[PDB]
Order: sequence, then C-alpha cells, then structure tokens
Amino acid sequence: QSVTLPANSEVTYLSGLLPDPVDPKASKEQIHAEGNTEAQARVVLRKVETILASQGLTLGDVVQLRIYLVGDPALGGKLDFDGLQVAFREFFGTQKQPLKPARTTVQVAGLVLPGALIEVETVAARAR
Amino acid sequence: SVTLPANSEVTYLSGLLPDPVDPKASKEQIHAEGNTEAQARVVLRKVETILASQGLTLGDVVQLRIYLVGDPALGGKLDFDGLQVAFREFFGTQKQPLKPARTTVQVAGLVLPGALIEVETVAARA
Amino acid sequence: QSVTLPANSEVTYLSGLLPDPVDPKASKEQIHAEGNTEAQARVVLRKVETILASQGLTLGDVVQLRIYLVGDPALGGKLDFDGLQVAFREFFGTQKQPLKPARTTVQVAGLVLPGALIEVETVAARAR
Repeated sequence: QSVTLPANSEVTYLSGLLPDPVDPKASKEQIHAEGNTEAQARVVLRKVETILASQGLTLGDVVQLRIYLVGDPALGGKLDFDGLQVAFREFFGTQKQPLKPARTTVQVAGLVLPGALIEVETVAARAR
Repeated sequence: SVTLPANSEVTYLSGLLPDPVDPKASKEQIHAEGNTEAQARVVLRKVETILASQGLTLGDVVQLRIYLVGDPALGGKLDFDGLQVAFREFFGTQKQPLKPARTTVQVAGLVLPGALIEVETVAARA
Repeated sequence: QSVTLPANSEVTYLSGLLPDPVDPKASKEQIHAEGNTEAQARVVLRKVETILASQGLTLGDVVQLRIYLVGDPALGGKLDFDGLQVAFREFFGTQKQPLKPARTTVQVAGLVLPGALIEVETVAARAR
C-alpha cells in the first residue's frame, strides 16, 4: 500500500542489484548469471540484506522495492512472478522480518548481465 | 522539477494496477481489459483514493512514474494519447494546477495480463 | 553501491529526460530522435547537468540515477550498455566530479519518442 517517512529519517538509496555471475572472474564477454527467477531473486534479496546490514540497516528498514523481471521462455516469454513471489515471501512478511515495503514489479526487455532474470532497486530509511 | 523542503513528510505507494475484468475467475484467467485511457482512469482513481485515505491530495504528488504496455487490441502499439486523455482529467487542472515530476516508459508487461498501465507515486506534505 | 542522505537534505526530483528530436517541428507522425546510445546519453546527461545547474545543484548532488535503455536495432535489439558507459563516465567519477550516485540501468520495450534509445530519471539532494 503506502509507507510514510518521517521528516527526521535517514534515507539510503541502493544501486540496482543483479544476481552474482557464476564466475565473477570470467571475461567481460563470458560473464553471466544462471538459475531461474526464484533462485536468482533469492540471491539478489540476500545481497540487499548484506549491503543493508553493512550500513546498520535491516530488511524492516526497506521502504521501497522496485523489481525488474526478464521474461522466461518456458512461461511464454512472460515474467516469472510466481517464482519471484516465492523468494519475496521468504524475506518479507515472515517472522524473522514482518514488515513489507512499497513495491513494484514490472517486466523489462533486458538486463545488463546475460542470463539475468531479475534486478532489484532498494530504498531504505531509518527513522530517528 | 520538484524540490522538497527538509521538513517534508514523504510517502511511497506501491505500483498500482487496474482491476481484473473478473476478480473471482481462476488464477490463469485473471486479466484486465479496456484501452489505455480506460485503464489509466481506474489506476489514477486508485492513486487518488489511496492518497485521500492518508490525508493527501493529487497536489501533494512529487513524482509519478508510469509504466505502459502496448495495446494488444491495437497490435501492441503504444497508446500514449489515451494515457494523456485520462492523465489530463487528474493533473494540470484548475483546482490543482501544479505538475509533478513524471516519467513514462514502455515496459514489456505487468503482473496482471491485459493490464496496459501501472502508476507509481511519491507524495509529500510540508 | 549505496548513497545515504542525512535528514537535513533538500531533495529534488526531475522528470525523465529524453534526447532531442531531430525535427521538433516535424509532424506528430514523423517526430523522432536520432543517434546511437552514447551520443544520446551524452545529450540526456547534459540536460541533467543543465537543469541541476539552474537549480543551484551539481552532478555531485545526484543521489539516484535511473537509466532506461531501448535495444539498439544495430545491436539486434540489445541494449548498448558500452555506449552508455562511455557517456556516463564523462559525467560521473571523473576528477573534477568524483561522486557516483546509486544507479539502475534496465532495458525497457519503448520510450515515448521514436528513435530514442535512452531516458534518464534523476533524484538529487544537497545536504545542509
């Protein structure tokens, strides 16, 4: 629905995050990601957690999540939203972390990393 | 461009979709219908209503991001004019003349089949 | 990586910026932009520079850059990330302007200006 930031909030913007290449040491021309949308989303949400934690922030501090999916051929070229929702539910609305941010999921035509099916963009804010 | 004073209270909405043509139909048949003008009218009303339930109006909007899909009924063509027909009913009006920061891009699809528009909103009251 | 704003920040939101059409007075049916991604990104990033300067802001004040690319027909419909990077680096991470904002680059299906290969959306803030 909606999230409201107090005027005393400290706001942190992340770059869009992609899954890790299977070999981060591969050449610029063979660097690529593997896995289906659910697997890749799980990797990317963990990266968000890790980056946020290194700032003293938690997944409960997320105020806005923008998720860009690439269509999966097995799904008629459509975005794999069900795969995404599985991973997303492991990280948000659970008991370790109950909160859910404002979010948006759209199907894009492509991402910069070959084989990547998901990129996530994050805004977090710690009230004060 | 819009500049927020440092005393602003800022609100983020989730992306908003039009309503399915049959919300009780099965999981694979859920879908939206209508052209861009009609679907934009449903979505902008949801934005209006959600904002009102928080004490905010369309004048409080600072950033509108609009994702359009090509219209299947027109062979996948982008119906930007339809969007602008609906959009003008809500913004740049006389009750509230101001214009928010906005972005309109054509995405490949939305999570609701047949949906041609999603709107993402940022609002702030001093 | 990440950019975090103190709660003293004044935040500025720009509309998405497109490259200029090759004939701004051409018909609604022939209006179109030209050039490859690197050329257009250089035009679009300049509009960001110019608009910020007119607001008392600099490119170092940019906190978030969202870049939407259209696939280049000359690239089989692939996004021209290398062209984008050439242009982007003339503007961010230089020696006069060292800062780099949180950014996201994704490939969309289309933009509202035919022939446009890039739109850039900007959020800026000067701390106080």
